[PDB]
Amino acid sequence: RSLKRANLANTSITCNDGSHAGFYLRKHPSSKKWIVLLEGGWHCFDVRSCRSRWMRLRHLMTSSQWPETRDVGGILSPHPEENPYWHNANHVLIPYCSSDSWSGTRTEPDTSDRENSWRFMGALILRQVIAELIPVGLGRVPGGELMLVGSSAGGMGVMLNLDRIRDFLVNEKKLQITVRGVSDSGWFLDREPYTPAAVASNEAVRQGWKLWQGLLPEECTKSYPTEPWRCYYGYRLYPTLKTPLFVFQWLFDEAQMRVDNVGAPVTPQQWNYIHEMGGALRSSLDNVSAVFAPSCIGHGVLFKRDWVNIKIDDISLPSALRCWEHSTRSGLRLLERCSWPQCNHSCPT
Amino acid sequence: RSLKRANLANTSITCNDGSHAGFYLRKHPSSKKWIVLLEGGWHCFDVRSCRSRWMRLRHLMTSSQWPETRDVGGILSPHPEENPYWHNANHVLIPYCSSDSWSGTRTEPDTSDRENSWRFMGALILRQVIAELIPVGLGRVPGGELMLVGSSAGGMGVMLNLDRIRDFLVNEKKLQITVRGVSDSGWFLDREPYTPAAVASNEAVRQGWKLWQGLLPEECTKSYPTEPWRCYYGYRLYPTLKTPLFVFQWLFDEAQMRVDNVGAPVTPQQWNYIHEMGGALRSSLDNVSAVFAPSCIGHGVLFKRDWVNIKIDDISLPSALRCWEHSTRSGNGLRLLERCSWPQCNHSCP
Ligand SMILES: *[C@@H]1O[C@H](CO)[C@@H](O)[C@H](O)[C@H]1NC(C)=O
Ligand SMILES: *[C@@H]1O[C@H](CO)[C@@H](O)[C@H](O)[C@H]1NC(C)=O
Repeated sequence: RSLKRANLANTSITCNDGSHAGFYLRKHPSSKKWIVLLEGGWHCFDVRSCRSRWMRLRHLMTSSQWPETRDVGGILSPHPEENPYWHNANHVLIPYCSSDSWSGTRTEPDTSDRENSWRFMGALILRQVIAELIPVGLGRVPGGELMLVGSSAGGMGVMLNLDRIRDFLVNEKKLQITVRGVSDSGWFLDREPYTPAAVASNEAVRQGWKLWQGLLPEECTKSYPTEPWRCYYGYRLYPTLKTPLFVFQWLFDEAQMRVDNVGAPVTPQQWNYIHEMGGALRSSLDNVSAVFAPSCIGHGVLFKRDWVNIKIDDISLPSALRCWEHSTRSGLRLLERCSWPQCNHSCPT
Repeated sequence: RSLKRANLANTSITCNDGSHAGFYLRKHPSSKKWIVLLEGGWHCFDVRSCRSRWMRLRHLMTSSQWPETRDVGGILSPHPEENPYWHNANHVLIPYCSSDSWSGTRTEPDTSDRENSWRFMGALILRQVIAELIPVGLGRVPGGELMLVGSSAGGMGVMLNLDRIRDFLVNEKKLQITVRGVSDSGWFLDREPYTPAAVASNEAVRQGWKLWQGLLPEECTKSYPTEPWRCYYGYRLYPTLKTPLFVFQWLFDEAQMRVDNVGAPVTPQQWNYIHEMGGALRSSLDNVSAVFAPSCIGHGVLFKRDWVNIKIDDISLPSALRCWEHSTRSGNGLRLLERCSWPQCNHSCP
């Protein structure tokens, strides 16, 4: 049966347009394990991008179109064939309606522009959802677990908020619970674009950070006192992250191709750029302890039925995630050993 | 379909009585992975014990009672529910008919006594089976794998022979194959018994070594040149073992209780001895990289249907073995020892 819509008790926590935020829940009768998944879908960082987003992707800026139930595959599927190790866990979906990579703390619209009217509350939404799971069972029985997982902007969202959420549950609330995070397709790089963009990658990030009042991890901003927004990049944040984080990243990630302004690749120049992009991604993952990085073009995987089919060295993604789970109960570096696009026989399409 | 009996091409490789050795096979049409399971069943170490074994356990000294097929559960089951990760591998069973912990090389009876007719060829049987799997497909396609696994005396057999077999396949034959070992209930301790035994452990061990002409790994025997038979103990051999080895051991192992001469426990004194034996086993596993050691009374696990049900920290044995397999895929770990210390404190004990 489906994930059912739920409300937040604090009605001041809202989506971009002021509609109330919320989540979807499928409670399991006896599990003490919880999978909380953050949806993604880019972001907006100024008046023009946010107007375009409202016109083209309205459902990401409001809860007014949310249905009463949702069905999500992959790691939130209740079917053992599709979700071999977490089918019988408590499942939570948090829709993305804040356009701020789950970092925003801006309760009222920016004073700078009285014409920029959007609320950016992503960080406060996540914190409120985790708070509302507690009276519904999260951490109630000692020995329980929380895996906080996210795709795309949700993957960033996990990285940004993981240590805070862990500290809230374990230190503030005194729960006897193991917390871990998974970032799927949220590991982005700032690098020279294929051709010059309308605005520098880093310039959009800085503007967003200001507009959203982005809440960034304290340990990471200490390393970047003059440019704290560098902490939106996973490879910059990772060295000071204390809580276990599994990283899934397609080596030829389609969102990174859009960031790098490659275009739909139809020339050898574009393809060579993509080949090199893959190598840069691979290098950027050098210090990650638990990584699953196939040589395929894609974006997102954790909500997809075919997540069970992607394999590296004949090890499936759910199998790798399960082995990471075992090893962090108090990891595997699976990066493709061939370097070129679609050299993995199990690539989806 | 069952595991089907196969013969060896070399007819000098025999069971204790001189009957021909062999193995059972279930070839999978596609897989490049092989599970090779060594059966156990104690050993005999002198004339008297071998005579008793012939009379009480004859099937362990001969192939004359072997059936044409065998069905073995656990890691050799072809059913996914029973064997979630290896149901679709090639499977091989090597029956135990040499009574020498898979270590013997005595090809000809000790001529000094004509009523001692026994051949002890366990190390030679294993080597030959492996050699004979090559034309059948072992390591034929690059990228394949061998998991050499063993219970009881077979667990010891794996530990004794693993580096040799890996060297044979990878170096001698140049196969592009990843080799790993598993010892189930093969990790024994020489400790003071609950009450003194008629024969003392290290005495039996030394006698068996001589009688079997036991073949021991060189890197271990260097450390014990005066007493190479010390290398029959897992904790002594482990430090110099190069190949990945997963150790399953029940912390209240029944064979250890038999060697320690506790008797069927019906008194607090016996139970307190058993409790401390578990503590000693636990402690002997201190340096082992990949271990699954539940607080349960038992002996053997890999051939059992219920192997899927034993859990430590909610991690099943097959799931731990699979994670070790992933983590050792380059030929280089989860230490799951029970967190409570007392007999049957695990809710999943069989
Ligand atoms: C509700 O949320 C708003 C915005 O985060 C916060 O300012 C306020 O303190 C919260 N109210 C309560 C009662 O927690
Ligand atoms: C067969 O094995 C026997 C006993 O180990 C050995 O002596 C002999 O050389 C072997 N014969 C072969 C390989 O032809």
